[PDB]
Amino acid sequence: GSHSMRYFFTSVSRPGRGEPRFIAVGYVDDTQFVRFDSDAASQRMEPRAPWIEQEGPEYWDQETRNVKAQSQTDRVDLGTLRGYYNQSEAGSHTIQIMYGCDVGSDGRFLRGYRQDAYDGKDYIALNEDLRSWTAADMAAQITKRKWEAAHEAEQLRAYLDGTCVEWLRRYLENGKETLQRTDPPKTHMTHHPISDHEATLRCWALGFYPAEITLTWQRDGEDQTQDTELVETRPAGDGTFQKWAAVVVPSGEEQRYTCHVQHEGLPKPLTLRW
Amino acid sequence: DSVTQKEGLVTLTEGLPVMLNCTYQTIYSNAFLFWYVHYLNESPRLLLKSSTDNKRTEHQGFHATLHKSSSSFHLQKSSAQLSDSALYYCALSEGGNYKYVFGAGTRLKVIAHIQNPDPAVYQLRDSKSSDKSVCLFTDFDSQTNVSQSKDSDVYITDKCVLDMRSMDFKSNSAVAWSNKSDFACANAFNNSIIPEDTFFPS
Amino acid sequence: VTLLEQNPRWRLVPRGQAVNLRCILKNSQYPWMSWYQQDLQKQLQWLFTLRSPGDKEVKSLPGADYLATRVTDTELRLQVANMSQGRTLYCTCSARHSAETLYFGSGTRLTVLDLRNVFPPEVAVFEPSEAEISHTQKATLVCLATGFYPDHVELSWWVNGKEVHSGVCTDPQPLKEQPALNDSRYALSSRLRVSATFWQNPRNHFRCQVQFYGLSENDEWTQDRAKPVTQIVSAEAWGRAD
Amino acid sequence: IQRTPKIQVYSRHPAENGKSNFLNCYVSGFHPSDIEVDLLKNGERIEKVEHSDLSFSKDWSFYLLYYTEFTPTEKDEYACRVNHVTLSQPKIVKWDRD
Amino acid sequence: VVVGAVGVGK
Repeated sequence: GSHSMRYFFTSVSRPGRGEPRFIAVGYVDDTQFVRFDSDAASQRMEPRAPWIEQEGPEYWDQETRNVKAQSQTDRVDLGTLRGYYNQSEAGSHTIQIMYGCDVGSDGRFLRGYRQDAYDGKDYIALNEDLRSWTAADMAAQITKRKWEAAHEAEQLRAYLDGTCVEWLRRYLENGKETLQRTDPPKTHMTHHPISDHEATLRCWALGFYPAEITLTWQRDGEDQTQDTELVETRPAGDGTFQKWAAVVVPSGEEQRYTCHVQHEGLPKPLTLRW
Repeated sequence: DSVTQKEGLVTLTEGLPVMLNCTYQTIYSNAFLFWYVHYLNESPRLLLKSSTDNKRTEHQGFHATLHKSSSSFHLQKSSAQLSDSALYYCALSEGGNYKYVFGAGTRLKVIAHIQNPDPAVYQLRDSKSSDKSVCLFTDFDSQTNVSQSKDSDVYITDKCVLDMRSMDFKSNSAVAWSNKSDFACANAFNNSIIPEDTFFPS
Repeated sequence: VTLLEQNPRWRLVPRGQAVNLRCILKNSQYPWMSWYQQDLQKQLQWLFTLRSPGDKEVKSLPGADYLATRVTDTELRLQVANMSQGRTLYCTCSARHSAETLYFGSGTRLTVLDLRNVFPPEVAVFEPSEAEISHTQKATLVCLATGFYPDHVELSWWVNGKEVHSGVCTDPQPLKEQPALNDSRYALSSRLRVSATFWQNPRNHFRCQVQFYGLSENDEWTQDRAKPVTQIVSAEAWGRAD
Repeated sequence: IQRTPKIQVYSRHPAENGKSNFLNCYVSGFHPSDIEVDLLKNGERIEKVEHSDLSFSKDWSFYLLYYTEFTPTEKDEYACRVNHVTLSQPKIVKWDRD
Repeated sequence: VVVGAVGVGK
């Protein structure tokens, strides 16, 4: 029952049109709570979940400045990778940064992680030990060299078991009412025949939290790893999630197939069938 | 507000311990404080830094310790030396800010302990036209204070301390001159506080 | 030869005019650059911090208007306009945008004046009084440099062709020759004290040097007097046995 | 170096006619990030439509949710119109009360 | 909370 905070950063260029777009979003476990868009009217870091709103103007002042800081070391980097990669200055490009921290059930530091990408390609990532870096090509290999000099490895290690892990706890307490809840998936099955000799069994599940869930279609003990249709768990729009799985079944054998839902908020795996 | 070095100027004899007061005002946890020193004809450079409560930091015989409790970061040195005389700026990073906030500066003017005082006024001649003249008040202890001249056409400088590896005869001196034909070295050092036994040759 | 390179090093500015400064970054891994001002009261103050190419912002403070631009990662420029008060401006970089040691450039001193009042310094060297040498076994040389404007000068002593370190007593501050005007010309004194044995050697050479910071030949001089441009003014004396 | 969006159209709560509800269209797994999505009612472009703040998965692909309040009748069709550089023409996937 | 001091470029 561990918890995590993740900060998602994305920078996309627009040659000529104007300064590139910077969308930064933050996620505590699986709930979004802060937001920053270079294009919104505010020009300031914004709240999204209610329990962070209680923090005062000082929190919004620092947080706006430090995220405006990251926006800028990234405009520069958009162009710098334009150079390293020998790419035209007429094309739009995407840098994606992701980093975050893990705390255990009891508040301890577990692990921290940073991963960066260019145009959807793995670029550099922070290693296991938090003391080394890994470059994906010889172009990022030059960045790896520079960070090894100004010691971005150790001063970022300081952050991931310090400033993040504290404020993660504070985030888990200022909203423990709403971040610690475990909502169980409300399960039911539906049936729609496709032809005479054929029919479809689809096992649905709504309103669960967190999104980790497992729907497994088992025919008399057998996994339909080669016969089942599963969709991406999707957000309902309200802080809970939805996911469904379906299997193609011969018309008249809807009892041989069984569905199993295994979730954190479900006491024991439910096995539902026709 | 923010950073406040209440003492603007500190004057002490060489050999006395040195302390500069610096107080600060933040609303943030991110408290990183700096002492920067800026000598004349140099650039400001870093003297020391810390963000750690009650961690003594030392660098070059100076030290300070951060006390987050009293919003304080006082700069200390065991023994004043002629070489430390400078401007000192204390400054803080509020973490949220991209900028840095400095104080109004504290000037430590270390002066000399004159071992064996011997005040005198001498007259120097011009190496080109002998007529032009200056008066030198030298060999006094650092306690006596210069005065400005009362005449506008008599010019007097402040104290200046000079060193001499020649048996360390370090000593202060100050200069006075005029182009008036009536100025004499006997009356030139007027409004002054010369010791009664101030030497005065013919 | 350093980590930051700032130009121009000094500039006389007539009132209302402009001056452009620029700073060159010498090590790309300290990319956080800033401009700070120092006023005539010796107070330090932050001005701008710009990371990306293309950044422009203006700001007005007492006596000067500012326009800042980061041209690329290593070239930052600064325009000062409509001046009414002298300053020193410093360039800086640091490894992180805050909470790190801030590193200072050599600086650009700006002085506000009317070009027609610039005068180079007159330099005269005074040989020691004999009464001092007789009484104390030492010799104090005096240099008096008089009559100059503005107050940006540098004085040095040279013994047998090398600048000296010991025995130097350069006045802390210039003196106002006409203290009632805020436009008086200035004076600076110095001292050189050496043992009596050293002065009484006519083989020893003493030269008092004043570097003056003035106009450039790219400015024009009109009044009937010599052009007060950047120059050194010297005086000297040789040893005199007995 | 370019990936195509995955589109799902659905309702927030179990669908009941006459009850105000929400229409959701979730587009995930697409690259690069600039994508155009419109929610359609009986072929018409809905005007008041909000979308979530852009984020991405661990495979570096993007994901967005566009939503609007709606009152489902039986005589109403709901659809999603998506155009991307990886998509030749605008692709429309409709809502099934299912 | 976002990282406190953004560092070096790439």
